Amino acid sequence: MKLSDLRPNPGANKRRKRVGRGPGSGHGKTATRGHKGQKSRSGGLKDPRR
Amino acid sequence: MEAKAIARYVRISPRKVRLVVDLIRGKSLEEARNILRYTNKRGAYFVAKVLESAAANAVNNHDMLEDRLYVKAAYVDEGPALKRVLPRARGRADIIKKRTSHITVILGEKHGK
Amino acid sequence: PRAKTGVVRRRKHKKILKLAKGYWGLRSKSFRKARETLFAAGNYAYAHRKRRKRDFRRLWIVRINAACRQHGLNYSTFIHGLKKAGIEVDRKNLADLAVREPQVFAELVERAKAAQG
Amino acid sequence: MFAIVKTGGKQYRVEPGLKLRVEKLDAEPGATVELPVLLLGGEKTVVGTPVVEGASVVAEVLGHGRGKKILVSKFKAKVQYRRKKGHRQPYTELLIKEIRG
Amino acid sequence: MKEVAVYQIPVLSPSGRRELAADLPAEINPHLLWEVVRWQLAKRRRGTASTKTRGEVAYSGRKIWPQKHTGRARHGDIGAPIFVGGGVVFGPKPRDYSYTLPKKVRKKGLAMAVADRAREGKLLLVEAFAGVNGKTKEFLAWAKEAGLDGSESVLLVTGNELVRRAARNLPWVVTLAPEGLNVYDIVRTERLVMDLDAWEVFQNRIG
RNA sequence: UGAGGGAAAGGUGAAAAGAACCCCGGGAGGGGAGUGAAAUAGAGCCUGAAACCGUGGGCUUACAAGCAGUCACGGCCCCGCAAGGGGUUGUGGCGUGCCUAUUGAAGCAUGAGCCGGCGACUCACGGUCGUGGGCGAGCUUAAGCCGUUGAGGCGGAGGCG
RNA sequence: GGUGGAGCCUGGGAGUGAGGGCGCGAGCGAUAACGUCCGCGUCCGAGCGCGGGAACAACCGAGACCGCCAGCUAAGGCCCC
RNA sequence: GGGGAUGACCCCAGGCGGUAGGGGAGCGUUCCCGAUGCCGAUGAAGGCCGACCCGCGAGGGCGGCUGGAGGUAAGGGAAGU
Ligand SMILES: [Mg+2]
Ligand SMILES: [Mg+2]
Ligand SMILES: [Mg+2]
Ligand SMILES: [Mg+2]
Ligand SMILES: [Mg+2]
Ligand SMILES: [Mg+2]
Ligand SMILES: [Mg+2]
Ligand SMILES: [Mg+2]
Ligand SMILES: [Mg+2]
Ligand SMILES: [Mg+2]
Ligand SMILES: [Mg+2]
Ligand SMILES: [Mg+2]
Ligand SMILES: [Mg+2]
Ligand SMILES: [Mg+2]
Ligand SMILES: [Mg+2]
Ligand SMILES: [Mg+2]
Ligand SMILES: [Mg+2]
Ligand SMILES: [Mg+2]
Ligand SMILES: [Mg+2]
Ligand SMILES: [Mg+2]
Ligand SMILES: [Mg+2]
Ligand SMILES: [Mg+2]
Ligand SMILES: [Mg+2]
Ligand SMILES: [Mg+2]
Ligand SMILES: [Mg+2]
Ligand SMILES: [Mg+2]
Ligand SMILES: [Mg+2]
Ligand SMILES: [Mg+2]
Ligand SMILES: [Mg+2]
Ligand SMILES: [Mg+2]
Ligand SMILES: [Mg+2]
Ligand SMILES: [Mg+2]
Ligand SMILES: [Mg+2]
Ligand SMILES: [Mg+2]
Ligand SMILES: [Mg+2]
Ligand SMILES: [Mg+2]
Ligand SMILES: [Mg+2]
Ligand SMILES: [Mg+2]
Ligand SMILES: [Mg+2]
Ligand SMILES: [Mg+2]
Ligand SMILES: [Mg+2]
Ligand SMILES: [Mg+2]
Ligand SMILES: [Mg+2]
Ligand SMILES: [Mg+2]
Ligand SMILES: [Mg+2]
Ligand SMILES: [Mg+2]
Ligand SMILES: [Mg+2]
Ligand SMILES: [Mg+2]
Ligand SMILES: [Mg+2]
Ligand SMILES: [Mg+2]
Ligand SMILES: [Mg+2]
Ligand SMILES: [Mg+2]
Repeated sequence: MKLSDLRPNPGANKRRKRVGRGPGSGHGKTATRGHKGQKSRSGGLKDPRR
Repeated sequence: MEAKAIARYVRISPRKVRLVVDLIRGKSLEEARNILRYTNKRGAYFVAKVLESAAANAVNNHDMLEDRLYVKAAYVDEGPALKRVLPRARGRADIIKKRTSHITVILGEKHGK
Repeated sequence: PRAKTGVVRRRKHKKILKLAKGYWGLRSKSFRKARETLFAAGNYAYAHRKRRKRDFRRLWIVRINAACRQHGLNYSTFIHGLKKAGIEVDRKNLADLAVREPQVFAELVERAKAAQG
Repeated sequence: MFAIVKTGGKQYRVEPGLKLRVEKLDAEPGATVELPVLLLGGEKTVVGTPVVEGASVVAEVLGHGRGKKILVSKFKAKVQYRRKKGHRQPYTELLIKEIRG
Repeated sequence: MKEVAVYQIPVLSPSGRRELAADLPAEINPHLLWEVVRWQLAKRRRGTASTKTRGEVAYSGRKIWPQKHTGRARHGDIGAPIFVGGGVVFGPKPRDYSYTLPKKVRKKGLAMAVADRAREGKLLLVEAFAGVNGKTKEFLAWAKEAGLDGSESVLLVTGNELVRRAARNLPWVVTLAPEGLNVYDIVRTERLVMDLDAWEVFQNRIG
């Protein structure tokens, strides 16, 4: 109505996915990477499309 | 009332004061005076003087009938340690912790008289 | 908008540390040893909760087999009358008539001994 | 006049005084529901059937209270799996008036 | 969203009921209001949070310990996230938060908050300052007869630089510029007061 | 040597009104008295946690074997009018610390003495996909200009189809 | 026949590419290896959660949502722990 | 799937071990709109407890002691979370 009553549509906020956080209950130590390898180390997977 | 004063900044390690405090508890004031008169340690000079100060505060400021009192609780805490430097070999130094102690003792009445 | 930690990990360590009381030594005072015990205390608290029923049954078989034996029949003879005679009443939770007041449990032995054939 | 009532799978040695807790019934807290199947009459009466077929108890419930909090915790070694789940099992407390029949 | 408006009758002219299809009843939604509120409070941010990362601390790239045969942990310089006086890796940098909403989104927001002030009938359009020469005491002694006691927040917007000047200091009212009208002040307030100049330039803006 | 490296260290009280004075004590240190809303607000003195060191009370341990716990029975003590609850384990039963790396760890593989604090998946410019909106064969602004200095419009060079 | 966390197409998103045990069909080995490498299946990995095998991941049973002082069973046992 | 008062409340059937992962729903911290407002010496943030209440939870309320002046709804956003 005036303010603090207008609100977004409840479908698209997505909560940022906050990937590297607590070990259980979500996504643990490795964020989305493997245990070891090129994709696991920093700045790897050198050139995916080529 | 339970008469104490304090001891603060005594410059002695507490573990070598608990040996001369934990045996004089329960005895009377003159008994602890004569035990700490002849107890050949360094802490006995600092606990004997705080028993003279504590008994002297019990007889004067709180009129507790000095013949009729003994040591109720006597304990010594740890104060701020001095972090000096003791140089060992091969150039590497070790910090040394010359500590200080808090020798407090309250004075208990014998019984309700 | 710097969001430092502050209060939330002190409250989080107080929750585990005050949840873990009555433990030997540093695993009741230190926080890195309190949560290593409460994990095993939770797993033992689950498995022994599963084990309490079976352990009470293993007590109940000893009480029923102990009480029925002097009448002239053991446990395997006793249950065969109950499963066949349609007198499934005892069901091993009723050991307190074999312990408390046996003048009716002896009549249950009288109903069980005639049900062998 | 004791009995052995059966409700929720469990059975109970019941007295005309009172008893312990049972399953969460669909009972109004002021109403009085019947616990149907019993066993083993008190003074000189004994049965040899699963149901007495003639005697039963009618017991008034008190209310759906709040019990203790059983806290379960799944933990697995070197799997990185930590679960902390709370659980409270409901109860209905009820007295006994008499065992008629 | 309503034909009915509230007229002042300053001297002689009676109460009129003006109209346009942006304030005639149609479809409205709060999400398009929220987008202009969030953008309005989003380009408002100056963005001056700045921390030294590892590349520009006032430290030196010198190895404190040798790599092996020492005993302690391996380190490379004082300027790291470890050795806590060093800089944080991903601290905030001064960046621009501006992004342009489409024009039809913006005019369909400004033509919708005023529609929210028209469906309730809370707006009250005037002609000019009906009092004398525009003071604060001489403005409260006109809004009191206009029905504005101060128990609710009012947004007045006019082309006169003297009604704004007299009404600048009251805590219950907020005053603006006629071409400086936005959505968010109408969002903060709940009663819109303007003239035929702010309404006129408002309808030149709303196509 | 030098080029150079490079710290930690804020908080009494509204007002020092910073404890006159008596006593013990060489002094330090206090005990009283007094000022003070508060003196565990006493001079590196606001709040003052945890590790750590003690003192006093309840329980239990000198014939019992364990990653130290969980469950059960009982005894003792303390709350509550009672129902019930809280601390302890004498015994029984069951039980191979956490994480990493691994085909595989309680591992006689690595890291951790304990506590408190710092810290690790963002951002600029773009591409792809999905989602919430606006418009629709159209959509759309950049640089810059005009406005109070927390207010917006102007501005089709341009881009996609 | 088969409505099932069955399938088929498109798009987004990872991880894996050191495996191992067991039974069978095999090669090398010495018809030796808890040895190496394939295939057919299972299990562990990822079910070091449970019962038995004294203890033990792959030998057997069984696929743990939680709770109860309820029963029936699978493998294995019924002299006592 | 149904009663479809569309019930976002109850019935029926099936399912609910799990690493690397994929997805969904929430809690807490700093600051901001709400805020020229509200709470606060009859006591705010913080510290020590609770055998109290709610929640499958990160936790949130309420009661007691200390403390002496700040904290901030509901509905949302930006992260040095
Ligand atoms: Mg990889
Ligand atoms: Mg790793
Ligand atoms: Mg690898
Ligand atoms: Mg690198
Ligand atoms: Mg000092
Ligand atoms: Mg030298
Ligand atoms: Mg079972
Ligand atoms: Mg284990
Ligand atoms: Mg594993
Ligand atoms: Mg260099
Ligand atoms: Mg550098
Ligand atoms: Mg070392
Ligand atoms: Mg710095
Ligand atoms: Mg005074
Ligand atoms: Mg003082
Ligand atoms: Mg004083
Ligand atoms: Mg102190
Ligand atoms: Mg000091
Ligand atoms: Mg202050
Ligand atoms: Mg202090
Ligand atoms: Mg002691
Ligand atoms: Mg012996
Ligand atoms: Mg003994
Ligand atoms: Mg034990
Ligand atoms: Mg970890
Ligand atoms: Mg692995
Ligand atoms: Mg080790
Ligand atoms: Mg070892
Ligand atoms: Mg290694
Ligand atoms: Mg080591
Ligand atoms: Mg599948
Ligand atoms: Mg490979
Ligand atoms: Mg390979
Ligand atoms: Mg292979
Ligand atoms: Mg092999
Ligand atoms: Mg072989
Ligand atoms: Mg499997
Ligand atoms: Mg094992
Ligand atoms: Mg076994
Ligand atoms: Mg197994
Ligand atoms: Mg299952
Ligand atoms: Mg059987
Ligand atoms: Mg149902
Ligand atoms: Mg079923
Ligand atoms: Mg699951
Ligand atoms: Mg995962
Ligand atoms: Mg801050
Ligand atoms: Mg007030
Ligand atoms: Mg108070
Ligand atoms: Mg704060
Ligand atoms: Mg205090
Ligand atoms: Mg951070």
